[PDB]
Amino acid sequence: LVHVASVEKGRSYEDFQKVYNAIALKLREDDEYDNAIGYGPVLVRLAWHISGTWDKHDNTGGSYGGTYRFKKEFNDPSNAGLQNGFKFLEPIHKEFPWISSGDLFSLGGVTAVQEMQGPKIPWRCGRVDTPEDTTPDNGRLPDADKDAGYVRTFFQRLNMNDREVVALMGAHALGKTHLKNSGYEGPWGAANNVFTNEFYLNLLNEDWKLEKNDANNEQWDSKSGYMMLPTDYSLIQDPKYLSIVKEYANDQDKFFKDFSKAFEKLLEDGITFPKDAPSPFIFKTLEEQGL
Ligand code: HEM
Repeated sequence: LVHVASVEKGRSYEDFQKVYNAIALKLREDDEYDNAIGYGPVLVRLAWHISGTWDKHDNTGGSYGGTYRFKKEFNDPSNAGLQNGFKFLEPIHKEFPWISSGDLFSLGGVTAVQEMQGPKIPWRCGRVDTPEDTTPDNGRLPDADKDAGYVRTFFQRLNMNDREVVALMGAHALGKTHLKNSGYEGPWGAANNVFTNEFYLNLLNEDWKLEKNDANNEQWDSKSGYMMLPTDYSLIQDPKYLSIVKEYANDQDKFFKDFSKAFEKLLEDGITFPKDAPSPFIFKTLEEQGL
């Protein structure tokens, strides 16, 4: 399987910037969502989920084909709760109907990070919608009740090394778990809709208590009212993971740079970009445009 990226006929950067600005204006406006957390977090998660189905072995899955749009994928249990991000994006697509799906889902993730004060994430257009039959089967997304070994193994299928995994994970500073969706309940920290290294700090600074929740699953609870999934916790149990955690706990810039790089890679997995494809775009935030 080869997935060549193909630019939406006749579109340029300015075309993309507009889709970006629309998402952003919308994020700004719909701030009541999930108790005033806003849709940032969920869009970030969505871009990760349409992208995490990839399989470096056979090149199936990944962001390319925008298959989330199909029932099989859309209804994946691991996907519970993502429908709200989709719904957020729907009208945007209606306004900009020539954008491919995979392009839109993934751009929402970039927009979300950047508008939530994260680092700039270069992004590339060119994703093409594929047929319903290219929809990966459910079961490719990772479980949360596991450990570092599982985590390592898992991310390996997506070609991510330890450093990439710890970087990516710091996105857990955003949003929160919801019982009805995954069987976990609680936020990982305090500034849940602003992008910072908070995740590492909490994991290193709080006094976590293992407990079972109402769904009868285990989670690490903190006095401050925070939580950590077993997979989150596993990062301090592993020697290799732990020192990277420490590093991010100490240097938010390092964290941002590594995150940026890992995130793009994650969203660009499985796609082939011809030599004549345009360079990646770096979008301006609203604020940079004075809007
Ligand atoms: C070990 C791998 C992963 C595990 C098992 C996992 C598990 C989870 C779970 C259980 C949820 C909460 C769902 C809910 O009840 O609404 C969650 C939410 C979240 N995930 Fe992860 N995750 C992992 C990887 C990632 C990564 C790589 C990213 C992005 C880079 C991501 C970004 C987020 C975001 C921002 C949310 C909050 C969503 C919201 O507030 O609705 N997670 N993840």
